[PDB]
Amino acid sequence: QNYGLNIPITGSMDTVYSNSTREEVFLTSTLCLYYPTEASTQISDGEWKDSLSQMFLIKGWPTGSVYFKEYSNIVDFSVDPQLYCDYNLVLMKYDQSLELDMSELADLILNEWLCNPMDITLYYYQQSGESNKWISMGSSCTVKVCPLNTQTLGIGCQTTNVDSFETVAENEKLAIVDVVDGINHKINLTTTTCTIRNCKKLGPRENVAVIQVGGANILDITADPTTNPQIERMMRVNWKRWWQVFYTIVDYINQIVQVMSKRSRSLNSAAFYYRV
Amino acid sequence: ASLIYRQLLTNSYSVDLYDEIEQIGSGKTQNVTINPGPFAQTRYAPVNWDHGEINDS
Ligand SMILES: *[C@@H]1O[C@H](CO)[C@@H](O)[C@H](O)[C@H]1NC(C)=O
Ligand SMILES: *[C@@H]1O[C@H](CO)[C@@H](O)[C@H](O)[C@H]1NC(C)=O
Ligand SMILES: [Ca+2]
Ligand SMILES: [Ca+2]
Ligand SMILES: [Ca+2]
Ligand SMILES: [Ca+2]
Repeated sequence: QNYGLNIPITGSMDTVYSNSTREEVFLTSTLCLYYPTEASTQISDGEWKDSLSQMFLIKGWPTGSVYFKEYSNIVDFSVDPQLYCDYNLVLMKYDQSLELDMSELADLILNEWLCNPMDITLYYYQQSGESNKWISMGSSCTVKVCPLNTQTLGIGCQTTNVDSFETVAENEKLAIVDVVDGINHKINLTTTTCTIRNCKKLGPRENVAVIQVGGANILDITADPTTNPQIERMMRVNWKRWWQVFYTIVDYINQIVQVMSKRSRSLNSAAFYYRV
Repeated sequence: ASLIYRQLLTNSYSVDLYDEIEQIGSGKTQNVTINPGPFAQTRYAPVNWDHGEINDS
C-alpha cells in the first residue's frame, strides 16, 4: 500500500484467469435503485418493496443489501443528486421537452466532477478548456453571463446592466453551462436560490448506470457537438407496465452490474488522488 | 492426535440429532401475517344535528 505515486505495474500475457467474482459482488456490495413516484403510483401495492427484495435474493442479493429510493421527477431530482451508495441504477421516464434536462442529469451523474466554488459577486471567471463547465443547481437558476474584452469591458453586454447581460440558462433546477474558453466572464445568478460551481471533468463514474424507460436514444453526455457516443452504462428499454420494467431489471441485474463496476474513487487504491 | 478433526468431520451427522433436541426444547411462536391495503381511511358520513321527533297534538 504505496498510495499517491503513479508506479508502473507489470504483468505477463501468458498467466491464467482466476475464479469468478460474481459471488463476491452479490454478497458484499449494495444495489441501489432510483425510480419515479409514478412507478409506485402505477404499482398500487406496498409490500412490493419486500417482493422485489425477495426476488433480488433469489437472484443472489442478500435481504438488507438492496435499497430503493423514490424521487419525485427528473427535474427536481437533478438538483444535487447524491448517490451515497454502492451500485447505482437510475430509471428515467423519458418525456418530451425534457431531453436537455435528462441529458444534463445523465452527464452530471455518469461522470466524476471535481467542483470548486464560484464567488459570482467578486471574481470574473474563465474556462480552462473543453473539460471545464459550470454546474448551477438550485430551486430556480437563471444564469446570465456577460463575456469581457481583454480590458475588462463587456462585448454584447455592459458590465453594469444585467438587462444587457446575455441569458444562457433560465429557471431550471440543473444547468451545466459551457461558454467560450479563454474569455473572462461576469456572471449574475440569483445567489439566494441557486449555487454555482466551477467543475472539471475527470474520468467516468462507473458506479451508476442510467436506464431510459421511454423513447429513443437522445442522451448526449459529451457536451462536444461532434462526438455523441453510446456508453455501455446508458441503457434503454421500452415499457408499458412498471411491474414489467422492474421484473426486467431484477432478471438482468447480473448483466447490469457487469456493465457497471465499483467506483474508481471509492477505493483505497485512489486514496491520495481524489478519493471519495 | 490428528484424528480429532477426522473424527469430528466423520461423526458430524449427530448434529442433526442435536438440532432435533434443541427444536423440541425451544418454545415456538408464529405470525398472523398482516394485511396491507389501508390506503383509504373512511370518514363517518355527512352528519347534521337536529332536535328529535317532537310529539305534537
Ligand atoms: C473455483 O471454482 C471451482 C468450481 O466453480 C472450485 O472447484 C474451485 O475450488 C474454485 N477455486 C478455488 C481456489 O477454490
Ligand atoms: C442580478 O441582477 C439583479 C437585478 O435583476 C440584482 O438585483 C442582483 O444583485 C444581481 N446579482 C448579483 C449577484 O449581483
Ligand atoms: Ca445583450
Ligand atoms: Ca436542467
Ligand atoms: Ca467550455
Ligand atoms: Ca455530443
